[PDB]
Amino acid sequence: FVEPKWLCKIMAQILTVPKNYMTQYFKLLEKFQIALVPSSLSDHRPVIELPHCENSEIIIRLYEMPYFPMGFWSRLINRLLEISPYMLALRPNRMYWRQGIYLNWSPEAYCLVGSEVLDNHPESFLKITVPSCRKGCILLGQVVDHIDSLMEEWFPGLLEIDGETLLKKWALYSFNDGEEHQKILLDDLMKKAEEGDLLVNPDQPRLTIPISQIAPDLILA
Amino acid sequence: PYNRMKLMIVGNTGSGKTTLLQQLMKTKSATVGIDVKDWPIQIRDKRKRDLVLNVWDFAGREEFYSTHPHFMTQRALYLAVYDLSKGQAEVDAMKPWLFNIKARASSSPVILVGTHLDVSKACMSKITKELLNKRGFPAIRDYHFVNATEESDALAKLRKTIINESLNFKIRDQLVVGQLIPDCYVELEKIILSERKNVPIEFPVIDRKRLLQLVRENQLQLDENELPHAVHFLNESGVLLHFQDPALQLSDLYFVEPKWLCKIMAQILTVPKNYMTQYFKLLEKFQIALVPSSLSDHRPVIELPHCENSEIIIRLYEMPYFPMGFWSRLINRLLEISPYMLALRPNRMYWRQGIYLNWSPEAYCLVGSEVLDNHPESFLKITVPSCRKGCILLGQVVDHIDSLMEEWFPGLLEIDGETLLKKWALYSFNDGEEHQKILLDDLMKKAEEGDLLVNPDQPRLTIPISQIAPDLILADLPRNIMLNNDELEFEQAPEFLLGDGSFGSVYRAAYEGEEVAVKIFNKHTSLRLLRQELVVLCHLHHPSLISLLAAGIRPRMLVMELASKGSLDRLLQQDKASLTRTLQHRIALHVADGLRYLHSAMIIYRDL
Ligand SMILES: Nc1nc2c(ncn2[C@@H]2O[C@H](COP(=O)(O)OP(=O)(O)O)[C@@H](O)[C@H]2O)c(=O)[nH]1
Repeated sequence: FVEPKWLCKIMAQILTVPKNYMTQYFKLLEKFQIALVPSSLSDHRPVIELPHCENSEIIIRLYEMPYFPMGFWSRLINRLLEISPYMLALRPNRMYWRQGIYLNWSPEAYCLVGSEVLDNHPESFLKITVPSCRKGCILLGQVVDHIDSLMEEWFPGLLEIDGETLLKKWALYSFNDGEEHQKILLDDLMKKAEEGDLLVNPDQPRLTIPISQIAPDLILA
Repeated sequence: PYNRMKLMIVGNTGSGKTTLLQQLMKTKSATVGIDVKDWPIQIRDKRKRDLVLNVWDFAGREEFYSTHPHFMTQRALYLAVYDLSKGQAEVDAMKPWLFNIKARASSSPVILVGTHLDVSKACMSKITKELLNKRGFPAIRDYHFVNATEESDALAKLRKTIINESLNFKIRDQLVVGQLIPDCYVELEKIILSERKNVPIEFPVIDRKRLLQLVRENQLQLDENELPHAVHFLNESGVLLHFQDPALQLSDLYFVEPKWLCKIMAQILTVPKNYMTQYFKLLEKFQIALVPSSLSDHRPVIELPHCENSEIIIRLYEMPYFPMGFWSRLINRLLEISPYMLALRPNRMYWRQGIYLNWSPEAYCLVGSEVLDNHPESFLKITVPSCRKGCILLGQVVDHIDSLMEEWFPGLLEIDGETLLKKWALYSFNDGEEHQKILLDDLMKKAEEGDLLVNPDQPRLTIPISQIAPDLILADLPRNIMLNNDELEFEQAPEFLLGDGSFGSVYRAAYEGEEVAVKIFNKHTSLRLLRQELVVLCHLHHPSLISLLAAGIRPRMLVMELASKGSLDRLLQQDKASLTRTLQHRIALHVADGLRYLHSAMIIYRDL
């Protein structure tokens, strides 16, 4: 491509609305993240009543950052496009919006990525919900690796240590027996440094939770 | 004589309703709720029949549309105001309202009223007299071009027409305006009207005990067993509202002054610490609770697991418009009450016009509005996988939808016959690879039950009717219950091989090498009730309960295991000596075991 302003203008033409190169046109349209148009996806979360409540049957992980990068969600949706299967096949149900994917195989083999806003926090979050079973653990591993790879490949400045690091990966655990709520949030690096043992324990050490059912990507589960 | 009838003032937003009403009653701000009132008409003719219309100024704004079909009854006259100013398009903008009057109250008059005559376009009578007269619409009986904000000869003629057209109602020659009632009913109505004044304004509700104290405190001779009939009749006339249903905890509270209830209920759609739980219960009864309205109206992208026309089952439902609160009641009805198995909670992705329950990649169910090209009508496409679990879901959904239509919107099924509701079934002779599913009306396929296949002009191709409409052929149930007509030796009706007790049409025959009793369901009735019976009896499976061997479509019959000695009634009436003490105890034990199993599954056998 010589005279690049023509390529860029032509590519941005369809976002406001050579018969030989039609297939190449579409290929580089996907390379620009235009193809299903990832932009103009109604921006409105549709109500989703998940099958599993109870804090001891789901695994949550957040991803905090001051804002979502420009083309963040588009590249992520494109990257997560059926490239994260529970098994090693079956195509899962998918309910996309502008900031989520929600692949769903079964009531115990689902995966919901999607922006979630919290009270008294101007920052942005990327809550990931996943069932606590084996198939759930597989999905969580793939998704975290995919997200981390994308960050390291496209947005390196969000990981450069100065050190708040501008990107703090949380892990929501609940010592509260699963019945009660308000999941205590623990920075991931601190839990990584807690690999010396195989359990997490509060001020009252009669309670305990295995780090597998909190962050099964660290312990090889 | 009961001189009282409901006047309902329908219309679109912004179009003059409360101002027309203020000038109709000579009683010299957006409506919230339905704003009930009542004006008495002292007719000065020789027949001085002093009648009292109670008006219902329906709110035009869309967010309230979920609660309106609860307050549309048959014994009522309708107005329909439509703002002449934006002529030639405001008439085509009120066809949804008229279609809804047609669905709910199919035999009630409608008096079209055109406001805003001061500004401008009076040739809107052309489209009113051509397209709006008889083509699926609720029998319009007058049309006026009136002004508001001032009384004149226009409003005078309009008021006299409302009066006249009211008195000559005559549903099947009944003359609603002058029927007879027990005197105790009108006495009860007068004491309620007096109680309207002596009650706290912050809470006008009255207690059933307070009502009992009131009816006793005066000479009203209404017995305790008579009160339900009386209070329900006053409900129909729009004096007081009440809900005798025991599913709610409201039957002790009798809503007097209904305009307060309606306004309070519609309060939350724009945004007494004891009755909070009852408040929420009747909030769901009005379809307000998760608020089914304001659900973003935008279908979210859904990439289903299964493409290929030979692996999914589609059914449409065509109608000119969706009724007012249609999708709300449907979502509420489909709320986890249709499980694939007989347990597991499924994934759900609601929007304003869909549900999409989803268990597994082969056990999903997607209901939702789907619009087609070159078709101004509305559709209700249902997608479902072709497997067994899919078939179960499709049966439940169709039965739920059909029940809702017959219960709430009867006018959408009344045969004249286009019927205003044409259920399609999308089949594809094209081997599944190719596309453009040929659509076949369901009644025609029902008439094609003589065979068990569908065949095109080129009969080398064929498709079994199971993989098209598994609710007609008995395949939606679990456990294939086909009859295998070869084994049967049934004799149609010789006045012989009869069950002997004439309980139904049950005969006697031999099937699978054993004697069996065959109940012949075949009659003028449809296959709904047959499916209802078949489901209940297909998964109970207890030794005390009678077990079903098979069922069959041609002709409609169901094959039950034969009881050798017949009913217990005949045995005790004619063979009393045969009952030993041990035998009596065994009969009692078996019946008790049946009741125990039935109550385990939360079923009440009632009459035993
Ligand atoms: N000038 C004029 N204004 C009218 C006429 N009919 C209605 N309006 C206007 O309509 C408004 C009333 O709207 P309203 O019926 O209360 O809305 P609704 O409660 O949603 O039905 C008033 O502000 C009137 O000015 C008319 O014939 N002439």
